[PDB]
Amino acid sequence: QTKALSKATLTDLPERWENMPNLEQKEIADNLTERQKLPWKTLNNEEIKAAWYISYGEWGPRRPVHGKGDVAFITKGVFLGLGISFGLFGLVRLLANPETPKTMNREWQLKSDEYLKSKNANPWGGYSQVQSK
Amino acid sequence: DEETFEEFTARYEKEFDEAYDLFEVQRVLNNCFSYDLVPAPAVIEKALRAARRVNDLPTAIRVFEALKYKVENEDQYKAYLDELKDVRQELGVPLKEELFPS
Amino acid sequence: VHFKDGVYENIPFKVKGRKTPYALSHFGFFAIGFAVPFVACYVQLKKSGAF
Amino acid sequence: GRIGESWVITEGRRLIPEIFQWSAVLSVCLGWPGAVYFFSKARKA
Amino acid sequence: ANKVIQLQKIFQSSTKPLWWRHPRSALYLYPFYAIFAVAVVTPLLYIPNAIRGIKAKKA
Amino acid sequence: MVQRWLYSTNAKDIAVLYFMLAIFSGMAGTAMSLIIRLELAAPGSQYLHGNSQLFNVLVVGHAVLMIFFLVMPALIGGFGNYLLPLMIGATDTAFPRINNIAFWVLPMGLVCLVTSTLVESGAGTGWTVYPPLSSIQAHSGPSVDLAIFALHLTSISSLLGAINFIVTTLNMRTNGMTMHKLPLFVWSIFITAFLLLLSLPVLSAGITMLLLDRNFNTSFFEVSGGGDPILYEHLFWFFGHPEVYILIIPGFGIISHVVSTYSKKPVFGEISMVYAMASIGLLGFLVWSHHMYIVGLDADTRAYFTSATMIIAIPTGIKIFSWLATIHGGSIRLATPMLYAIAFLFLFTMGGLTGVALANASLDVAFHDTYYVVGHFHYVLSMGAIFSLFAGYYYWSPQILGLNYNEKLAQIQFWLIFIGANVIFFPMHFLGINGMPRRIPDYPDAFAGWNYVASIGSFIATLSLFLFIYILYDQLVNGLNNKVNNKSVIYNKAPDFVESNTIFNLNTVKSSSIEFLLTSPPAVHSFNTPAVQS
Ligand code: HEA
Ligand code: HEA
Ligand SMILES: [Ca+2]
Ligand SMILES: [Cu+2]
Repeated sequence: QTKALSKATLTDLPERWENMPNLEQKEIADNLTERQKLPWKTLNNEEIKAAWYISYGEWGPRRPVHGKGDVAFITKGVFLGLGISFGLFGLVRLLANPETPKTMNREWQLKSDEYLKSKNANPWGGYSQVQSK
Repeated sequence: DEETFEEFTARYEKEFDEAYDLFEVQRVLNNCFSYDLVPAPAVIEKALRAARRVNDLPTAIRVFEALKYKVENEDQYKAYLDELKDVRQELGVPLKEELFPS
Repeated sequence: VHFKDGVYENIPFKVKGRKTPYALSHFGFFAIGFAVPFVACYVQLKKSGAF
Repeated sequence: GRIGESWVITEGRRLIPEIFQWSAVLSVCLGWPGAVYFFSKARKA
Repeated sequence: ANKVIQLQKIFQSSTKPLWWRHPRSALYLYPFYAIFAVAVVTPLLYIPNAIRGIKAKKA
Repeated sequence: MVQRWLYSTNAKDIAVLYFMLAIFSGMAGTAMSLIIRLELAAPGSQYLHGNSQLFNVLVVGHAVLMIFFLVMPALIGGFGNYLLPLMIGATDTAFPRINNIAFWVLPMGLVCLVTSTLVESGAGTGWTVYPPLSSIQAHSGPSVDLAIFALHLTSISSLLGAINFIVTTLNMRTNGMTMHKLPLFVWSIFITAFLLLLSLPVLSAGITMLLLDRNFNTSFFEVSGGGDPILYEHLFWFFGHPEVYILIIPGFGIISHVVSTYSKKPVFGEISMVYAMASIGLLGFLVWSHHMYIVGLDADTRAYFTSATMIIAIPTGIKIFSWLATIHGGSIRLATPMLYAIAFLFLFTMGGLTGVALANASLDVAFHDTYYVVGHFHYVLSMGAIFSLFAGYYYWSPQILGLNYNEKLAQIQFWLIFIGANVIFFPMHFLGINGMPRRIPDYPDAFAGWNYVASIGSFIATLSLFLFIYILYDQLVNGLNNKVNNKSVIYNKAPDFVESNTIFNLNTVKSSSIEFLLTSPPAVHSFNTPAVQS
């Protein structure tokens, strides 16, 4: 015999349900449980949206594992982490025995590759030992 | 070894009638939908009668979302919704689609 | 049962009741472990001589 | 019965893009040093 | 001489720790802590002589 | 306070002491690995002014500090002594003073190792401390003694803890837990306690033999006198392959829990998987000479030890097929331990495929002592055991320490380590198939290509560890507030499709084990009355 609720405390419940002072969450769940005992053609479709949302809405324990708008956050976190890893690597490379070994230039490596073709290196794969400026 | 579809639908038809609270019908529905095969119409109609008996309209909304995810087509879904339209006009339960249109 | 249960009372270090900041002894306990091999390198590099 | 539409043409309409998405994820997963070789000086870039 | 009941009495009738409950558990454990103190600190006083290479002289 | 952390007998205090020692020595080992990869960045002497001996002492400090001081005291020490008695409902372990000395022997092993690194040079030998390099004529000074003593101490620790484990799992089960109905992590600690007790004493025999041969003028391995340095390789590797299976059986026990609780369906065929675990445990004792394919054996030892090392592939195969079976057809909740678990099984099958490629003695003559092997085991150690460690921490520490972590921070930590460690350990197969040897501080300059990318990957991995340690700080000072906001995840399992968000609040956890139904951070005496079970 419990009649329907006010309009202006249930209009658009699934968006203000979490900014809710938490006492009235209880005194809006219980009267919906009370109103469900009627024949189901009695109920206006404003509460059937509200009764579905308190049970099956994406709130509380049905919150997603990550919200809408944080896969962007962790993609940006991954990419900034790669960037600062590259940067600290390139910084600490600037303190490491400041001379290069004499082989690592094109004034050594094409003499090496001429020596490999001089002694007939691999015909199938490459022998060209060039990797430096 | 294991169980025929017809005996399965004779088992859950009894198990939905043997419910007493909202934990139990929400348990028996979860147990009958987490099988390989989608349940027969006579099983989910006992499920709709059970969810009517325990005064919960949200699970009677959820039965159709559950079958819609369970079937492989939407022609099977329209077949289901004409197989049980008159029970959806006897109980008057709404589907999630026309109550939440996109 | 003589041992006080709590949330921060399953650890052998204080966090809350503290004069120093906690992050000091946190990152200190972990940075001493990170600086174990650098001290190892310093002592061996001076022992053979180059650093 | 075979209600309406056939069983792996609905599964075909499902998993045709999964083939290409799998090929993308494995071609990135295993073929990432190919870009290092492309931008390398072993190509004498 | 079958002292087990007289010792069960005082080993349950005390809230001193178990390595103190006996009467003569001073004569063991006062020398033992001194021997332990002179036993663990003396290896590690020799470690800066060991890291820098000074051996112990035969004199 | 001294009675609870220095005289302690409760299992949880000893377990978190194990854990903090493990993370201390783990970053102390990855600092060595960072110095190694910085020395291996470009050819020539880069940071270490020559001094190849120091490169060897850093390599073996990395190896010992990562195996005997992080993975073991973090898996069988920490997770073992914590979650064995709570998941079997035991009120403590049997033999608790054994557990306390099994912890406190380990800092003394750490002290012996780092004083070994500071006297003459350190053990410059290999983590396999193979003679006659490790004896007096090639390694003078007291360093290799102190390394052998460190390994003696961890032998004592994880033998006494294994005895403690086996009697408290054979004697302290609850009222309904028979042997078939154990959780799949206690079966893992059961089997590694077996392999520990059956594998540690041949190692202890071998290394005190080496200690006597260095220090007491004996001859077991000196060929000048009649010994053989291949008796040592047998005595080492008969321990050494059971060691690399006890480094991953508790990882299997962790991953089987993680995939079950995030698929929300039980593990497909649970006792075929305990049979698979026991089969890997037995058959790991019959394969030890696959590290010895090159030393000059028979033809048919290398025919037997190639078939027996590939019948290992079948129970591991059905474990991985069973994992993918129980992940097929579930509701996958993509949380941080689930990400770690699926990356575990993908990268572990990659390491297993390259391990079966190594397992052929016909082919291992093209791959022994090359970087193919170091790719094989850094795909199943840093991707098997370490990924299981991260999954276990991110899966159990909201229960244990009671404070949640920032979840999106945990997912960038996961993706950073999964990118960067794949980036370091993938070109090692390329260098090894091109012929790059192991344990060298300086390579030929045609190997300079794929070493730069690997040192970059190590920098990504070390910064992932720095992000993880900031996650630990944020958990330990803001985890109470990580409850009140939603920078975390609170409920391990989502509600099912038809139960709703009050029924789930009356049934807030749906677990197959006791460990989550306990009080967060649990009581000092859990289970005074015993946990009944059907
Ligand atoms: C546990 C085993 C383990 C792990 C994880 C690693 C990880 C790494 N290792 Fe390796 N390594 C070995 C065991 C391991 N290693 C062994 C046994 C050898 C053979 C030695 C020999 O040949 O004599 C070896 C040799 C070896 C080589 C071959 C060089 C040589 O043979 O001389 C290299 C070069 O790249 C290397 C570097 C690295 C790097 C950069 C990492 C990076 O992955 C480091 C980054 C890792 C992390 C960031 C892990 C997270 C840190 C934690 C502390 C976990 C915390 C989590 C919890 C507490 C839950 N180590
Ligand atoms: C976590 C530790 C760990 C694990 C689990 C393994 C697992 C395996 N390992 Fe390995 N290994 C090491 C740690 C480990 N290893 C270490 C530390 C070294 C170097 C030691 C040193 O320093 O010298 C080493 C080196 C090593 C060698 C010695 C070669 C050499 O040193 O030169 C061999 C030889 O047989 C080997 C093979 C295997 C095989 C066949 C497996 C198998 O268990 C893998 C099984 C998994 C699969 C096979 C994939 C999954 C299965 C399927 C998808 C089903 C179908 C698959 C098939 C039919 C193949 N590895
Ligand atoms: Ca170098
Ligand atoms: Cu092995």
